[PDB]
Amino acid sequence: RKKREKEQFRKLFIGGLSFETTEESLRNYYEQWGKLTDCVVMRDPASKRSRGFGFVTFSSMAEVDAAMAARPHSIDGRVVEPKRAVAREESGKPGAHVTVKKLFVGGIKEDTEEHHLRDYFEEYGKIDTIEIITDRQSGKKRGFGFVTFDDHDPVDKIVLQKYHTINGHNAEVRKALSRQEMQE
RNA sequence: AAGGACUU
Repeated sequence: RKKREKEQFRKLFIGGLSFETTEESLRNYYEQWGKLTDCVVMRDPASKRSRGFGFVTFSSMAEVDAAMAARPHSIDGRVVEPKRAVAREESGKPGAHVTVKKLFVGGIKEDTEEHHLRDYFEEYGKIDTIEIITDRQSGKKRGFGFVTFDDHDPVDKIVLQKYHTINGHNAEVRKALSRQEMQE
């Protein structure tokens, strides 16, 4: 059980697969960034036709990071779409598979500043913007903000890490989804 | 296109 939990954080969803792509061609491509412990092309039960996506599982979260740092990836003559895998047990939550560049950061109360967030989050990727939300009339800080990156992957890594302490606060960090996006 | 045992 315990291993399985670990490897969930070492797994990439690979979508946009050529219908020619196999486990072997998938494994050949991703082995350039690490040692794979699993690799699967998901297929229709009846037809065995590729569902156009799969998973690869690496030996560490570092090897995942190295693979994602080397996008774009093309395999069997297609640029594919690699994404950190959402666990099956959370893949029915609203918004779970929605890919965004914006992060919601809550639980930061009144003392937390832009620079706190810039600081804490800059190590994860390139930040475009940072907004701390304040009341419209009173300008009282409402205790949350948003960080937008230039790429969705930082956001995926951040949220998957789950626990974050920011300016002495246990923050709630999630994707910042629109109402539309929340219907996915 | 979001997980293999659709493997009683």
